[PDB]
Amino acid sequence: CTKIINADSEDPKYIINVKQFAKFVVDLSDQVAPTDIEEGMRVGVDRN
Amino acid sequence: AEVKGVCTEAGMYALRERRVHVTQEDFEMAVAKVMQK
Amino acid sequence: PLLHPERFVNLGIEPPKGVLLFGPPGTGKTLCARAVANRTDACFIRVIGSELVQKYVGEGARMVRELFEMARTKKACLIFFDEIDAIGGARFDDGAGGDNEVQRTMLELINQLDGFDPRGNIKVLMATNRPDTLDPALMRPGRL
Amino acid sequence: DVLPPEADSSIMMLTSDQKPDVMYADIGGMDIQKQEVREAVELPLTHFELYKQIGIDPPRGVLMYGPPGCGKTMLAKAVAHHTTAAFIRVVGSEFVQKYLGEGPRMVRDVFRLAKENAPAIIFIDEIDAIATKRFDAQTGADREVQRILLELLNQMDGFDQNVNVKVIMATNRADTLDPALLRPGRLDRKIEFPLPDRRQKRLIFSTITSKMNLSEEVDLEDYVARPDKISGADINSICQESGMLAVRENRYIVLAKDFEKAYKTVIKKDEQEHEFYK
Amino acid sequence: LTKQYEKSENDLKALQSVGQIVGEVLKQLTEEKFIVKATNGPRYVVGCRRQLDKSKLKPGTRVALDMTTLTIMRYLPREVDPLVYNMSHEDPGNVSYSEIGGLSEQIRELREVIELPLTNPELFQRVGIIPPKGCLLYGPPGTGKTLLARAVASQLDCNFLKVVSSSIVDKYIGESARLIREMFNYARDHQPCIIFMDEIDAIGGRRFSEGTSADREIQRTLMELLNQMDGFDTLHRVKMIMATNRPDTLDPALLRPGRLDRKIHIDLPNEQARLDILKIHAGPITKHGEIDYEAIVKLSDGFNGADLRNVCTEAGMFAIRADHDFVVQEDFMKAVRKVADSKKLESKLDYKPV
Amino acid sequence: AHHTDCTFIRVSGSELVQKFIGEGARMVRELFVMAREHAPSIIFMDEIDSIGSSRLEGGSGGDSEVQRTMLELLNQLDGFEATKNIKVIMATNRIDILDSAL
Amino acid sequence: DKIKENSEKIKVNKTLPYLVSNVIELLDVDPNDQEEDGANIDLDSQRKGKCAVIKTSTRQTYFLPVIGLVDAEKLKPGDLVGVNKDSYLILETLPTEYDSRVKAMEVDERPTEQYSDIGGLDKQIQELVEAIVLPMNHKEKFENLGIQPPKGVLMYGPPGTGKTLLARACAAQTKATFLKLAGPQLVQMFIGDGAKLVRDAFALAKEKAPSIIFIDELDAIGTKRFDSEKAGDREVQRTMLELLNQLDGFQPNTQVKVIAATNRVDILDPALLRSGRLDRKIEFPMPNEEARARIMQIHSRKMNVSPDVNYEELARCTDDFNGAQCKAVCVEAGMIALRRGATELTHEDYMEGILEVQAKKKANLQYYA
Ligand SMILES: Nc1ncnc2c1ncn2[C@@H]1O[C@H](COP(=O)(O)OP(=O)(O)OP(=O)(O)O)[C@@H](O)[C@H]1O
Ligand SMILES: Nc1ncnc2c1ncn2[C@@H]1O[C@H](COP(=O)(O)OP(=O)(O)OP(=O)(O)O)[C@@H](O)[C@H]1O
Ligand SMILES: Nc1ncnc2c1ncn2[C@@H]1O[C@H](COP(=O)(O)OP(=O)(O)OP(=O)(O)O)[C@@H](O)[C@H]1O
Ligand SMILES: Nc1ncnc2c1ncn2[C@@H]1O[C@H](COP(=O)(O)OP(=O)(O)O)[C@@H](O)[C@H]1O
Repeated sequence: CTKIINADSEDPKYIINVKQFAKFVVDLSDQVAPTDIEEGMRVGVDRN
Repeated sequence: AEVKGVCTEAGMYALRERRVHVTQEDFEMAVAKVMQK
Repeated sequence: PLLHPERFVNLGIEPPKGVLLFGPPGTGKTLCARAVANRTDACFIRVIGSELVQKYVGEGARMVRELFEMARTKKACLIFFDEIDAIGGARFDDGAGGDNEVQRTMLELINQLDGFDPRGNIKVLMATNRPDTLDPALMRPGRL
Repeated sequence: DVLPPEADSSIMMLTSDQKPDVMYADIGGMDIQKQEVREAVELPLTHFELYKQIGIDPPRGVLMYGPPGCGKTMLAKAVAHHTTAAFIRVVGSEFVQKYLGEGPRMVRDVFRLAKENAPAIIFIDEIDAIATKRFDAQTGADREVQRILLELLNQMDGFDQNVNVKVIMATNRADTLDPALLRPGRLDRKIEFPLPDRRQKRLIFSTITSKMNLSEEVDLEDYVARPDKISGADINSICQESGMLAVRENRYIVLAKDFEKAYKTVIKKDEQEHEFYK
Repeated sequence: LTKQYEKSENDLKALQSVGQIVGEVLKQLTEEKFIVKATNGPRYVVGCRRQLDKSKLKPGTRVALDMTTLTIMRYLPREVDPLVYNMSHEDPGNVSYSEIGGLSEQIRELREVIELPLTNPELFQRVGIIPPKGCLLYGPPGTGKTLLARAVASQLDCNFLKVVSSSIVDKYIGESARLIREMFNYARDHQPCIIFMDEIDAIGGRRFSEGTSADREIQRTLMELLNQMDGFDTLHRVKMIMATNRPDTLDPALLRPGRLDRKIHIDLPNEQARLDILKIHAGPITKHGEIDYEAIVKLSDGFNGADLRNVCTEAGMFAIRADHDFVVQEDFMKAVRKVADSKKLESKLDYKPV
Repeated sequence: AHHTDCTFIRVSGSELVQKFIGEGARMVRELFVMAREHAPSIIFMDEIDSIGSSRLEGGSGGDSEVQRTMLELLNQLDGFEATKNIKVIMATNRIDILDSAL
Repeated sequence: DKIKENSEKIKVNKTLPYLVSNVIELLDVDPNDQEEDGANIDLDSQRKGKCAVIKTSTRQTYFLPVIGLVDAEKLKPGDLVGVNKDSYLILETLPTEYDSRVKAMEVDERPTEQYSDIGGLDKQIQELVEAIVLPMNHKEKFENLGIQPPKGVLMYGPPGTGKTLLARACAAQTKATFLKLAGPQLVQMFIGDGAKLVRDAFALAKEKAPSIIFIDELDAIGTKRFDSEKAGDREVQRTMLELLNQLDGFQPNTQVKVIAATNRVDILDPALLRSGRLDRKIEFPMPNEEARARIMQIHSRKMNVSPDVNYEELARCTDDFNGAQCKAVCVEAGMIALRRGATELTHEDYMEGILEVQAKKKANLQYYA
């Protein structure tokens, strides 16, 4: 699990932090559409 | 509690006299200095 | 309003989203609260009146924040408060070194209750035995 | 591999260019405590057997205190210049970092550094940040503060009763401390640095006024007459302000009106009483 | 082709570069063994290249390291800690001492503490007296203590530093005194520096006794600043300026001379002092040439040095009403009575000096 | 202690023991064990226990694993002795902070 | 084709999972004496360009000689860059992100309230438009006279008179980035975190250059500072002293306009009544006669009203009321018609609403007159 902070435009490109590990910039997988992916809610992230 | 400090600083004043003695005047100055504080 | 949103639409009025209960002790305020929570057709959320008084500074405002956000997430919940004197009704300043943190909690409640995009389709129930040492901001209608 | 006995300490010694150039004779009117701190540091290096044949149990530490500005830091600054043994100075509130146990870890690094280097003098100014009696308030931060004291109190007991690592530390308020710090087996010797008197005011005034001009029309004992509760630092502020006043008039010679304006500038905020009470 | 080709080959060149680890050197073990500490954690022993001038690699310096082999690469200057960067080269330009008026006595007393010992250091030596270190400003609000600091800031611009005195605290048990470490170490590196500590009463204050563990960290930030003021290592060409509204609540160890040599008092302006303040503020006003400032200054007693700026602002507001463009003296008399109406719900300041 | 023909045991036990937080919970254990196994003796203990705890306000506050120490001492002070061979003497100052009513 | 293959190889390396980090400062490395051939190194003396030092999100500060696919002149210390995961080389420059509490208070719903619904106070709405709306719309009108824009407005009074209407009115009209801030939101858990909060709050107002920040219930944080004890007041006074310096003093700003409101003013510190903090002091008295008849006319616009009611009689009978209480008369009157089922109202519907609003207890006052 991770927390999202900021979303970019057109391309998703989400800024994210885990809890205390580090902060990253990531993408969403093909399993879920980019609609219920708004800022300020916890999202699960593949460990690899 | 101050009596212990009287004996240690009496030993201090005896040590400043460069003697193994602990004289009466050491105790007089001991009482005076400890009482002062 | 929670079961017939038809009369008020055609008559064009608004319901009083805040109602205060008061009287002598042991008269039925608790029974009226349980009776409201009986057939509510909705989500009911109870509040212990002294739960918000906490040791660290500013955390009671966080409870009020999370409480009203949980209220906004679902549709048409009902807030119940009991023993509102613990949350705070006085505004003392006579050498104001006494209670100030619980005044801050009351102020964050007082702000989240009304003004600048209000809450929506939620209702507030309050109950106390001494409704004379209360804040005049609380007794102002639009909240009570 | 085995390193040389001090490799990582993350704290260095007083080097050779860090001597703060304060002479012993620069200090005026402290001979009741200059002589006391001289015999409490370098004298028991040689004469250690005299304690055992009399029974004083020779001290390890000495704690200075007084009103803020009676000459506490300068005496420790003075003995840094005229020592032949090594000297180590540490900030009293530098082992408060935001990790788990780096506080007790670097405290152990100090006393390991002090033991193996030389019979050195460890000076830790302002221990009020750490040496509070207090209580175990469960907040998440006080337990590291208490265990720093527990690490400090454990390491001040059992060296060998022979190693000449002398400890010196100083506060301004020696009241909000744990009583075990003022207990035997630890820092025992007590010195107070009070406000000066008429004779010590003369000695401080003569030493400070020995480097600028002071044309002979300036009386010096007349400013000594008014008591005014004058600390050690107020004498230096009087001489600076009188000098700066003469600087402002493009003058290299200090006059009697310069000392009067300095006296009004430094100390005037005392006249606050009503007449009818007496 | 065009520059799209030359930008691409430099783009592909740059990707083959790798990072380097930043660390500090503890001591020199042998001529080829060096013990270093990576700042994130663990320490190591490393070696130099061959030609890094190993006399320069002194204990305490900062140096870069390779990733895989972990060897010494290149020495670097001391860190700057970019919180300190945000308070160093951030002040916009200001006009000189002409705008501040009525404080010409307090202007010159600050000039003799700051500008004179660095511009003319010989004259203090000739007498033979160390110049004063720092000064303290205090008084009722709105008389221009911060504006006085802006006047000194845009005067030579030596190394001016602006402390907010509320970002000194943080969420951890450390990092508050540690920022003050890097600030004065930045002050030691650039020798003619000026520290400005506005609103000291947040970080400062008195000494408590078993108040709260929260107050223990605020105190631990406090007497550390006492320690780095004079302490063991004395300062050179470093002057600190600090201002507040309540001088009575400060610590006596903070207010002792040596750390604050001269206390400068700024008071409510007098009749002629309010007059030329009004002359400065009514400068760029397209007034009709009938304005008499003497009657305006008569019905303003106990005003600050800033309510007169509000008086000049409010007169244009009445000019904005019916867009009269030119400002008439009747609007000055009307706006004065409006401001003095508002100046009845905030008073009784009169704090004790020092 | 000398005139009653018993050995004298002095307990320093102020704060060096409690550095390993729960060592006090064993400090009152093993000490009493030696005072039960050595001889007819007395135990001397200072003000510090009152410094260690007052009551169970730290039971809802944290106990810092010291009041529990007091609690541990409490049961081992109660136990089953009826003199036997172990007795205790309390020396203290400022008696009105601890919980002597229980 | 040849250049586009190199363009294809660049976008291959920057995949997507970039670690983010902070730039500590920018350096520049001079060459050395003589670099030996056969042992020379490119990432050394032979680099006259720029360089940077980067602290990663894992609290490990690294170094890079080549800045990479970013222009060096755009980068400033304190920024956020999207470095790689293996080479740890700078790839992208991101927009700066803020605290999560700061990211929630932007006025996005855009409420709609006209000025005609606050009938009764037209004197106060005249200057409130004057101190706000004119600077971001007519810069040239103020500049032709050339004095200063206003800085801050304090609105206060008894709590029923109506002040949050004017705050909601200005968010309805102006197209500027209205920003909403509460009183007790600034009081936080640990030490710090309020100084960081206000500084982040003003920073968000900086980029959105026409902006209004609104602070409600200022008597929460901003109480009278005195000699006291504990840590509850000292943290609030720490955040208040942060607020005063960031509002006026060092680094003055025109682009941020602050609006404050309260219900008492005796508690506020006199340093809030200084130069640029609070420029105008605005009263809000209780409605007298015609304001009360104006209030009931506004609120009963939606309701079906029988057209034989005269509001002057209601306004005469209703005494020591406010805007909210006269609002509660109209809602209560409309229900009384619903209790008996009548659609249009009457006069006696209003009077029974009046008797309910006054909340008179059981009296037994039958020994009078
Ligand atoms: N009208 C009623 N009909 C039936 N039972 C009643 C009625 N009024 C009160 N009671 C009984 O009174 C009991 C105790 O009163 P209750 O719990 O309602 O207190 P309350 O009025 O909320 O007062 P307080 O909060 O001041 O203690 C209830 O358990 C209920 O059975
Ligand atoms: N005996 C003395 N003669 C001359 N100047 C003195 C004397 N004692 C102190 N001073 C002055 O005191 C200052 C040195 O610091 P100070 O003695 O006030 O430190 P301190 O006593 O440790 O104080 P604090 O606890 O406030 O830090 C200098 O300004 C110095 O001139
Ligand atoms: N003069 C007025 N005319 C019409 N409605 C008014 C008036 N004054 C207040 N209201 C009503 O008051 C309600 C909003 O509360 P109000 O503006 O009175 O609170 P406030 O004084 O800003 O805040 P607080 O309760 O914190 O003191 C709205 O329903 C609005 O219709
Ligand atoms: N002597 C003065 N002459 C002209 N304007 C002044 C003077 N003193 C203060 N001001 C006005 O006051 C403002 C500065 O206020 P501030 O810095 O808050 O004062 P302080 O910090 O002393 O309270 C400036 O905008 C300036 O217009």
